[PDB]
Amino acid sequence: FIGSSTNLIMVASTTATLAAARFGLAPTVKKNTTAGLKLVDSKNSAGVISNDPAGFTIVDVLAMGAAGHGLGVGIVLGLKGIGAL
Amino acid sequence: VRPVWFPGNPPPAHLDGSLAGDYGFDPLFLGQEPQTLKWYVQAELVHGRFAMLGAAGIILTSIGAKVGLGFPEWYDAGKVVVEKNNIDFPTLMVIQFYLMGWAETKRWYDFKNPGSQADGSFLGFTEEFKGLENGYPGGRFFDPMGLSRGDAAKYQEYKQKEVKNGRLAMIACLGFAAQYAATGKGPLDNLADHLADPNHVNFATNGVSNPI
Amino acid sequence: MKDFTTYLSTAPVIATIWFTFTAGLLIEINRYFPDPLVFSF
Amino acid sequence: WVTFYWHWKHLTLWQGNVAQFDESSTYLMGWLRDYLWLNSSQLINGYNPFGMNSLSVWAWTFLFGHLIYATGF
Amino acid sequence: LPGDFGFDPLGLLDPVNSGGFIEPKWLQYSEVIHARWAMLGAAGCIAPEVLGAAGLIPDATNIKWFESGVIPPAGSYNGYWADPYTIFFVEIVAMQFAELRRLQDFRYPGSMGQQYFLGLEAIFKGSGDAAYPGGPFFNLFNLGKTEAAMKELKLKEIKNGRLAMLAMLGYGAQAVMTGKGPFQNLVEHLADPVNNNILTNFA
Amino acid sequence: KVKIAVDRNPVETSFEKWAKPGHFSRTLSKGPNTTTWIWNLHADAHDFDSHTSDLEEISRKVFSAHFGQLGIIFIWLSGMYFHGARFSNYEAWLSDPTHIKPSAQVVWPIVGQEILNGDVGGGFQGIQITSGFFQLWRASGITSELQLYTTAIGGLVMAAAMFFAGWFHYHKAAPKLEWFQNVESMLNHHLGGLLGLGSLAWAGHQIHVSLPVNKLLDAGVDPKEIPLPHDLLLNRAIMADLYPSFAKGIAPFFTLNWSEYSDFLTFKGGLNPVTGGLWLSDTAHHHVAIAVLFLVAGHMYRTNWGIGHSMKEILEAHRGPFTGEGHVGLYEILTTSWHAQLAINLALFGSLSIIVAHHMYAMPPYPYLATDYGTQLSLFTHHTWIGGFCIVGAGAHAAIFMVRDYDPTNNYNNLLDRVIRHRDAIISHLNWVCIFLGFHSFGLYIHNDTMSALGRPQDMFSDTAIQLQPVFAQWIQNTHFLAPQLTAPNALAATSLTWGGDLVAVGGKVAMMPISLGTSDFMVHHIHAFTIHVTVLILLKGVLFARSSRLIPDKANLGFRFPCDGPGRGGTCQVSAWDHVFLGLFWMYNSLSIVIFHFSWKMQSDVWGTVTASGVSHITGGNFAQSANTINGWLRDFLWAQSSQVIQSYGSALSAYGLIFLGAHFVWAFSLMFLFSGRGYWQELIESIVWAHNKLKVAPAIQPRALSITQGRAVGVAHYLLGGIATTWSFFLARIISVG
Ligand code: CLA
Ligand code: CLA
Ligand code: CLA
Ligand code: CLA
Ligand code: CLA
Ligand SMILES: CC1=C[C@H](O)CC(C)(C)[C@H]1/C=C/C(C)=C/C=C/C(C)=C/C=C/C=C(C)/C=C/C=C(C)/C=C/C1=C(C)C[C@H](O)CC1(C)C
Ligand code: SF4
Repeated sequence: FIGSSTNLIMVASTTATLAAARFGLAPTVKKNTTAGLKLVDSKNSAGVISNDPAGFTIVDVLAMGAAGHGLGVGIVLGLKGIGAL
Repeated sequence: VRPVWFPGNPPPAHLDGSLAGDYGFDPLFLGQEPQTLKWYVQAELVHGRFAMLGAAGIILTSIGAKVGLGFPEWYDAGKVVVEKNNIDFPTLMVIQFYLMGWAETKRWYDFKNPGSQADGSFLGFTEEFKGLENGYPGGRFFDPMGLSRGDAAKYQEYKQKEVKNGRLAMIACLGFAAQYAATGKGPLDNLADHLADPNHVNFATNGVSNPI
Repeated sequence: MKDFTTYLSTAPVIATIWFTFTAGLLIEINRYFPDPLVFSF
Repeated sequence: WVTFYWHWKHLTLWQGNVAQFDESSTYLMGWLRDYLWLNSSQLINGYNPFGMNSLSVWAWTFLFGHLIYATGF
Repeated sequence: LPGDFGFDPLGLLDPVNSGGFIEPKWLQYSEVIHARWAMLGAAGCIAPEVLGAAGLIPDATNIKWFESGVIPPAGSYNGYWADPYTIFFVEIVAMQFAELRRLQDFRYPGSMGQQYFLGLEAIFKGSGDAAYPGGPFFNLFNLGKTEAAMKELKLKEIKNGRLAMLAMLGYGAQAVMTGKGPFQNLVEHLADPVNNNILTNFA
Repeated sequence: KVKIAVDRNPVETSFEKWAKPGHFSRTLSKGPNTTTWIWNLHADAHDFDSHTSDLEEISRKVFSAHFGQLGIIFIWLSGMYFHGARFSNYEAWLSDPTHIKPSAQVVWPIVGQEILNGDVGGGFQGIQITSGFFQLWRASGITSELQLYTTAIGGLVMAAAMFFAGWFHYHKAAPKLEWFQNVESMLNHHLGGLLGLGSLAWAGHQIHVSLPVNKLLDAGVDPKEIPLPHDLLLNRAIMADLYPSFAKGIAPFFTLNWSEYSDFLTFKGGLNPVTGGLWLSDTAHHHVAIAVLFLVAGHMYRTNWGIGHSMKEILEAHRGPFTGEGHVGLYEILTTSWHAQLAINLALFGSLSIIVAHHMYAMPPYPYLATDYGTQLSLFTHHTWIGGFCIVGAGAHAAIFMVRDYDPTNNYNNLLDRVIRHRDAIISHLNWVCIFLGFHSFGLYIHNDTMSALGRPQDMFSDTAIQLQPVFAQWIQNTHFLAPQLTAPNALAATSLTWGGDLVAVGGKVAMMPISLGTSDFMVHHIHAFTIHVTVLILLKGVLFARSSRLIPDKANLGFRFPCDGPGRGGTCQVSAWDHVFLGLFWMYNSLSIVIFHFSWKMQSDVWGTVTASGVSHITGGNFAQSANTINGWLRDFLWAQSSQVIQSYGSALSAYGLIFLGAHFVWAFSLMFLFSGRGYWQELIESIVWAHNKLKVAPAIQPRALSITQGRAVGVAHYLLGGIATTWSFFLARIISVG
């Protein structure tokens, strides 16, 4: 089953979300979306200690992994809902 | 320190150790008032004395019952003694209330007024119905051998022994009651049954004790 | 324990206890002596 | 009370069964069922989806009273 | 203080405005107690399988750890000297004495060397700390005898305990899913690594 | 930074203050001198804002009180499961649900009450229950009385846990304020944890116990031969026998191949034709989707990490041209006041209850529920009433927030301010629409009455004469009946049978049949709309005119509860918001009485009845479309015709209802003394009787005083509601237990 079609969609969704967050696009723990979809800094965190030039956490892994899996389940069950895959 | 019923907790304030069998056991604080504690002292002593006497009765009658003498077991002796001799039940109960009421009322009004019955109202008796302490009515009738007025420290030892044996007897009679309710057989029969197979005859096998 | 007894000495508690006593007494009399209408005895 | 009482005693007299009064007059369900409920059968049938008869005006007054009364509250 | 690894993101070791059963001097004590019971239980869950596979105990035993009689639906063993209930009453009474006295040492430190307990009194004095009593019996041999070595032994106790706790959760999860022993799982996984995993055993 | 903040041992534990009644307030403490002081002791017991003036202490109080409420609920549930276990005929009911009526209460053989023990079937005697626990228990899979007894013991244990928890959190570990003021963490944990994980856990229980056991019970095997549920957990192959998807285990779930779970997670629509309830596979699928939805919704707010929303930002971003500054300042209102929260939560809670009632008659979820008529009527009626009371409570506590905790300095130009600033337009138009609906909705009935009495039935509003058709509701009815073919392609049937279609009959009786809507329905619906608008008028007027009005410019300084401001300026009786709540209670009674009458008669006329294989013979023959346009129609065909069973119940096993009927009337008429009269007269009469005691030296040293004005009114409305609702209760239960 590994290497099949749903695998590609799930890996693609998770890599897309994680690489979008780490590369300064998606809202992370540090950077926060405003009312006008603008990236501003966050306040009152837990004071994380983790080294990454973006300022990455163990929370964005969980967050963007969860978003990746929701998005991927949506896409897979949708494409199986149509009939094309 | 005194030995406490629960090593580590300090004893309550109203219990000191002047009493007999004082282990500081009172979680609900039922004896906080001194008069209430005094009354409960008398209650514990009386229950203990009837319990000791009763458990001796049960054990001796059962010993006579297992060996082939023809004694009934304690849940049957009332029926067979009332039935077998001639005795009418209610007249026996009424005479019980007569005598017990007389003596017990004397005790009650000796508690209310602590030295009142030593006046001479009863037939002629003076200072043989005067109490010694709370619940220790020692005179010529109740301490005929005369142990209370000699060897005072040894007498305190006797007080301690009385209270301990009384408490043990109270829970023993509770044992007889619940044991007969569970197994439906005589108590020393249960002792021999458990003594024959200890690992497989106990409370965890009746199916009535633990319904799991 | 004194304050617990005083709490038992308040009005509604004693009303509850005493009305339970009176109600139970009448109920027992009506069980053991079923259906009394007249006294004649 | 006096008029309910008089009216029912004379209804049972004029119909014929004084026994109904002397039995059902001693408990309030007797009044509610045997006076208010039984005797209001021809009243509220003063008009229906099937027709109407003489006592339609009374069967309209009978509701009129309630309306005034409830406004009174 | 042992085992402090800079962890705790959820913030439970804050002394400020703390109370009840969440405080530094009870959560640490709970960690060490859980660690000790977990070490003991882990070795106990493995031992019949490894001892029976090496041929040291007979085959009446060598039963899986959830089939001892803990879960009577999953399988019991007749051959104990009594019923498991008769065992359980003994367990109640003995553990009652032990755990209850331990509690009394926590609530009133040092108060376990006064009242007569068959002369066992110099043994139950405890010490300043509550999770490391010591004495002549809890510390038979004087292990370490100093301060520079004591922290090392406490730290090793903690790390082994944490490893044991994770291991015991593993035994529970595996016994739920695949329904076999832990040593059986080690044998099966060391046989075929790619063809035996957690994801192959999704059934 | 959201965290735990708890204080240690704030209030010690002693009986000392139990012997000192009225210890909580400064006014009450000094001891009685009149009999007003007793009623003041009971009136201000839970007024937690009237002991102190600090938020933290009030919050701790309400927290522990919540624990007390939960504990009593657990004692109640434990009682219900115990009485089901020991004093019922549940197993005899499982053996044959039809022809054996549910009974769960047994009375003692004393003065003659033993005639109340009815012949409920199954070799048992007792009082028929309509609470419908038996259908609930069969829906959960319970087959034995032993499991009920175990559940009872568990409930009692949880109750003791709750009371201990309350004691702990008031006396030993009491939280600080800023524990409470973290509403975002509370939202996350409630939405995720409580609702979501409860749904997920209950889905688990259904899938692993309730689906297979009910599949066997509906298959026809008697309940004893059915395997115990732990055999269903432990043995996979039995589940593989029942639903073959389980033979593949949990592999389909983790590889997104969910289509293989189509055996126990379905989407079929209507009902179980052999049972009369919903399909349990739908129910399990439903809770699974609910749990996923709520667990997704629970990660919305910011607690400790950068992700998530803030409530203040969301509120302050919404402001338009017509409303000035918008929502700026509602967060400070809704985190520092408890009465505002109680208002919102009671509102949505009560409305939720009424929706529960409606869905619960329309789509019967429990097995063998729809053919037990009494259960249907009782459940709908009960939830209707609870909803009504809760909504009136919402009105009352919104008023209390208006009086006490409103500060205009923190609240300047704002939605609340602007609502206060055009209350006159609001109330005037609400008054207009109330009068409009009044004239039309009730004058239609008066007109039909007049025309039907004047000899001309051709000039009245009916189905054959001048017609008023609810075209909108009929169109929506057809839309949803057609939905499974265009706008719901994957369902096999409609969501209910009231939208149209065929008939489901269980054991000769009708589970549900399509409901038609005619002219009588039009008129009664507008009656409902009318009474609802009137109640809204009263309550909203109370809220808006709680601080001040043109009549009284300083009504705020008199407080929430006060009787008048004298006979001056004409007379100012009943100007507090409290009296608006009072009159609101009366109108709530009226509106809900009409609602439950509508339901009862409509069901008895168009839905229920027996399938005699000669068409359908309903209970009352289907007279709703012809008679529900005349007040004479209601008074005759409903009240006079349907009371024959409650008035003739004497001598049978049903006489308790025919005896509580009259008592309900008595209390209703007893309320009128308190409503009509006034306290000066009673004060003088009580004074004369006090003289008659002064003569015989039995002067009470506490002083007899008549009730205060507000208390007299409150007692009046209490007796009024009690009598009316008890009458309706007795009537409904006697009727539908007798003929249903
Ligand atoms: C339902 C409402 C509620 C709420 C909001 C709280 C909130 C709180 N309680 Mg509390 N409590 C409650 C109910 C509640 N409790 C009840 C019902 C009891 C009686 C059993 C207690 C007994 C209790 C004690 C004895 C203590 C608290 C403490 C606390 C505080 C810290 C809790 C914490 O972080 O521990 C985190 C919680 C855990 C690590 C435990 C999680 C595991 C347990 C078993 C709970 C599992 C719950 C879950 C629903 C079980 C599902 C069953 C399934 C697994 C089969 C906090 C103020 C503590 C405190 O004041 O310290 C500051 C404290 O000492 N509470
Ligand atoms: C997953 C965690 C969780 C859960 C399950 C709950 C559940 C509940 N909270 Mg709650 N709460 C939480 C987190 C949680 N809260 C947090 C984090 C906070 C702080 C911000 C609060 C603050 C809070 C307040 C201030 C109040 C509640 C209240 C309630 C109860 C609402 C009554 C109801 O309908 O329950 C339905 C009944 C049940 C579901 C019965 C199950 C009850 C058991 C005990 C499950 C409880 C789980 C427990 C909270 C976990 C800790 C246990 C403790 C031993 C450590 C409900 C039991 C209200 C209440 O009733 O107070 C008592 C209330 O006033 N909560
Ligand atoms: C939330 C509720 C819930 C719960 C409790 C369960 C529970 C279960 N489901 Mg399940 N299920 C659910 C919801 C739920 N499900 C839903 C919503 C669906 C629909 C998608 C399914 C669909 C489903 C299928 C299709 C199947 C199950 C199965 C199972 C069982 C085995 C799970 C498995 O294979 O291992 C999962 C592994 C675990 C859950 C790990 C457990 C870890 C343990 C508890 C830790 C203990 C450790 C501890 C230290 C031990 C102490 C040691 C010492 C003190 C003694 C298990 C009883 C399977 C089964 O047996 O069928 C009958 C199966 O075939 N379920
Ligand atoms: C059955 C008795 C009754 C009636 C008819 C009313 C009527 C009314 N109450 Mg009401 N009320 C009552 C009992 C009643 N109440 C009781 C017992 C209480 C105590 C709780 C209250 C408490 C109460 C409050 C607190 C409020 C009302 C309000 C209203 C008005 C609502 C508007 C409306 O429908 O008017 C329309 C009028 C009718 C439906 C009456 C019938 C009209 C007929 C059908 C047609 C009239 C034409 C006529 C025949 C022509 C006259 C000809 C003649 C001159 C010859 C209305 C005047 C509310 C209000 O005024 O605000 C809107 C309001 O706030 N009442
Ligand atoms: C149901 C209607 C009803 C009833 C029962 C009464 C009853 C009474 N009225 Mg009247 N009244 C009414 C309607 C009613 N009124 C109305 C509508 C008005 C117009 C405003 C008045 C105006 C009025 C005035 C102006 C006066 C009275 C007076 C009286 C008393 C007359 C003495 C008497 O008969 O004692 C019999 C008493 C009773 C039958 C009361 C019932 C007691 C019950 C049976 C006992 C409780 C049973 C049980 C323990 C309850 C348990 C429940 C538990 C939760 C507590 C009496 C209390 C006069 C008075 O007090 O003179 C002394 C007086 O001055 N009333
Ligand atoms: C750190 C942290 C941090 C943050 O802040 C927060 C959080 C996250 C919360 C945290 C975490 C936590 C955790 C993870 C925990 C875990 C735990 C566990 C697992 C335990 C176990 C635990 C476990 C345990 C005790 C166990 C034990 C066991 C035992 C004894 C056993 C026994 C036995 C044996 C021998 C064998 C036999 O045949 C059977 C029996 C008899 C049965
Ligand atoms: S005292 Fe009574 S009548 Fe007078 S104004 Fe006040 S409420 Fe009205």
